[PDB]
Amino acid sequence: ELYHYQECVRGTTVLLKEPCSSGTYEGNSPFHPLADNKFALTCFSTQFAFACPDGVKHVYQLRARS
Repeated sequence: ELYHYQECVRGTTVLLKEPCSSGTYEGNSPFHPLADNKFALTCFSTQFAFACPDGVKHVYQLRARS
């Protein structure tokens, strides 16, 4: 269960690398995949998760600042 943390500016987009190829995503907003195995999303204080095939649950938490 590898945790993540990051601070972003409110409104601005945030692109991040996928912790695994496929896996299953679970968050409070739709999953926006892009090329080169990346996913983007809007900045807002929140937490989501990825379940990867290797058995590692990648938890993500974003903190929004103005």
